[PDB]
Amino acid sequence: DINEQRALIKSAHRYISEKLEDHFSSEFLPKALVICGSGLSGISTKIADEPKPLILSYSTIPGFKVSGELIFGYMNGAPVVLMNGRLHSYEGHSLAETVHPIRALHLLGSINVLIVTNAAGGINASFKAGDLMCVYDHINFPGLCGDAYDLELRKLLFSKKKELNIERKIHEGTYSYVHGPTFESRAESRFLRLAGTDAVGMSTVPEVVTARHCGWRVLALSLITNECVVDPPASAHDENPVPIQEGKATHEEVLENSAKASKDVQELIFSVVAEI
Amino acid sequence: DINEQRALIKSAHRYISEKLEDHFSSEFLPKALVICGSGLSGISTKIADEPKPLILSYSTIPGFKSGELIFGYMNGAPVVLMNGRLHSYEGHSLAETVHPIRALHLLGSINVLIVTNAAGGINASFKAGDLMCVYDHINFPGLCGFHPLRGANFDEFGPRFLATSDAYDLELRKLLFSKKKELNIERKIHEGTYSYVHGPTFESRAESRFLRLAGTDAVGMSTVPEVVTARHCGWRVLALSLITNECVVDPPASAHDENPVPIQEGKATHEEVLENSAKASKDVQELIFSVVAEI
Amino acid sequence: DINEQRALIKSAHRYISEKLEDHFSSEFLPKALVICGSGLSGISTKIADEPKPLILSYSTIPGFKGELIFGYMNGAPVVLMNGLAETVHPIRALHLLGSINVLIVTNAAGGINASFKAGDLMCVYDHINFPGLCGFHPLRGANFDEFGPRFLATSDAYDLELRKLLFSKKKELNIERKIHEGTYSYVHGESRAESRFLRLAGTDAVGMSTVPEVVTARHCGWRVLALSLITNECVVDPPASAHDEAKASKDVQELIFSVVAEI
Ligand code: HPA
Ligand code: HPA
Repeated sequence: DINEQRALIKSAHRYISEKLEDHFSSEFLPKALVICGSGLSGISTKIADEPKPLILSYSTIPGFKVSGELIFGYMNGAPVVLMNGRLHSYEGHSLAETVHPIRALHLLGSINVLIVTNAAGGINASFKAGDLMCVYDHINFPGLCGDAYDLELRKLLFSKKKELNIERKIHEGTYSYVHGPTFESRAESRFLRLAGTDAVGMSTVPEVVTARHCGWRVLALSLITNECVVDPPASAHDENPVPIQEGKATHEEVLENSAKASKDVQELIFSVVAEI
Repeated sequence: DINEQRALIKSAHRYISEKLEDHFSSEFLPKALVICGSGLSGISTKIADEPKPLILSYSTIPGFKSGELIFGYMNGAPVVLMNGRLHSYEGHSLAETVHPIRALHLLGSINVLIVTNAAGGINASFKAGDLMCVYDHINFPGLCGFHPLRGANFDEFGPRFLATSDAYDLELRKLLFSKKKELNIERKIHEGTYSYVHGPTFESRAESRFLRLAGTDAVGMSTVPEVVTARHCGWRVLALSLITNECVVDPPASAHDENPVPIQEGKATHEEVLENSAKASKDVQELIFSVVAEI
Repeated sequence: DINEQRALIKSAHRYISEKLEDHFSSEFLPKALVICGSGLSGISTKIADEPKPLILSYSTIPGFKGELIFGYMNGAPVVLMNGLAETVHPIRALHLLGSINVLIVTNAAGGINASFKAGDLMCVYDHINFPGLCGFHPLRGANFDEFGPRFLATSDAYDLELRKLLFSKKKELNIERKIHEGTYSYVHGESRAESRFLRLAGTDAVGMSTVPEVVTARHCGWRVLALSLITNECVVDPPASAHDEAKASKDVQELIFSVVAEI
């Protein structure tokens, strides 16, 4: 509640460390935490089968909530943690419950980089569904009412795009974190554009802030899954109106476009973790 | 927490359903819920006298909370009147504010929400006494965590992720202007963006200026949480704002101005809001009375 | 809940009023409450030694969470509080004395206007209550009707005459430190894009204080004079692209010292 949180963090670390003590023949000290958001659902298959990876369900780790698992293993030669299943503020969870896995994993003392992906709506007018955005700055709107993105890791991400011959666009710009769970209205998207937003999403920024608070480097990659509707709605005086449902955002579209970009995103992250 | 507003919603649904069952000879399936905000306090007198309308006090409905539900026929159509609404600046949560919408949704007949409210004019072309038909909104508190859908999703009502670019039905807005011409109403009816702020303070000049550049046409203290909840239930929405005052947006008098305009000039007041809402009430009454017959 | 909040306000005033009676020979009716922000707490040295000032720790005042200083400075009786319903409970408690008419609040603020430098002063003549627009508001809940209105205007929050007074006192005191007139944006919890957004919204200085106290004082009918100390210029320019190769406290002290004598 006030200090039970710290005991909960210590308790979860005791569990994870003791499980890493039984599973791995040698000391497993992960250097990267990969929050497998959109586009990273299948990167767990890129974990090496040997040494056999350790899979911890959230139900057994103290403090970890559900409504999820931790994967400890080697990817591209480097030891990493993948957390499949993330908590969101719009689901009712508190900010502490959302970033509790990061604070527990930080007690291992070996992780020094957070790599996180998420879906995002395109606010920048030149953005198209299917593009990626490397985040170099953010606006925390919920934090407003109650850099941080490592330059070398961003340089590294673009070098791996060239090395892998990935044709997919990867922009640079600002990511606005909003609470959700509603998609933005037309006037809200226009406001976000005026505020300097390039893409908008409802996750990631709280984990980034906690990761920076723990001294970790951060690399954040947004998947532009849709282009936010910005045009004013059809006037009642228009005899030939554009239907107000045309181009509406949809979770099915977010899911489909996340999966379409997953092969490129997983290849980029797999190449990056070898040089963390 | 999801399991106990579900229990509260279903409990409130039966209490309304059972007393709709005893009161009306023919079963009462209302087409619309009319939130009687500013300009609609008197529309209860437009309810047809037969069949006998049913009035349910909030104090006797589980989960609810001045305040009553009026079940009757208006211009031939069965409706529910929300006479008295909960505001968030009074300390109530958003879940308590929109709980009547979810409970009334279980009647399975309502597919349109008609809601009015008072609003300060941010658009410079707006005058006190004008009306604004809402076709878009800015939910700035929702962007920052003050959202009526926060928490576990009511999967039986709507999707976890809800679009709002289609929030304000076009056919209902055209029907509203069609009734303005039919009734020969000369009052101005604009079409613009409504911004929901928490209150209970009136906006400072810098807050009104910020809302203006953000794209606001009129700023109010209610409605948007109910519109979002109704849209989550799949309802069509017709929102109508009453421009009760013109927001002070010019920067305040500077200390080095030797011909300063008094900073207290044109300040907003609750009495001006009340009196302008009353003056426009007859027009708003007539408009909603005609619209309900064609929803 | 308001019933218990009302009793705690009365208890705090009943304690404060009783202590003023025992301490001061002549009855003490303070005319201004001066809130001393961080780094600007040394203003307590500007209170006259005679009559003897009264210092009440917050821990001794019922309902409070720092110290309250009751004394005379420049001949005027004032209250100094050295250091959301909790934050403004002291304002409503002190209002029950029936004498305070002015709130003078000072704070440290980050510079959003590009023309500001660290060390500059800014006289607040407008604010943006971001938390209040979203739900974190000092007046949320049942209204204190005995204190003020359910709906309060904020377009007349920063008294013009009190601002004209401050500027007059700077010329008199030959203070050369620049004093700007601008908007203070209140944020509860910045990035370059966040600082850029504030500038686009009309922010001249940003911080996490002042505004809730200003609203509560305005709800009580007080006049408000707000002064900000620019401690740093918030960076606004975007970060590098992956493709490229303390003396002001005495100045504030002199200003408040000269202002309180002619409020
Ligand atoms: O349009 C959007 N809005 C908010 N969050 C999102 N996440 C993916 N797309 C979107
Ligand atoms: O100026 C206003 N601001 C906010 N809400 C309002 N409701 C009526 N007028 C106003």
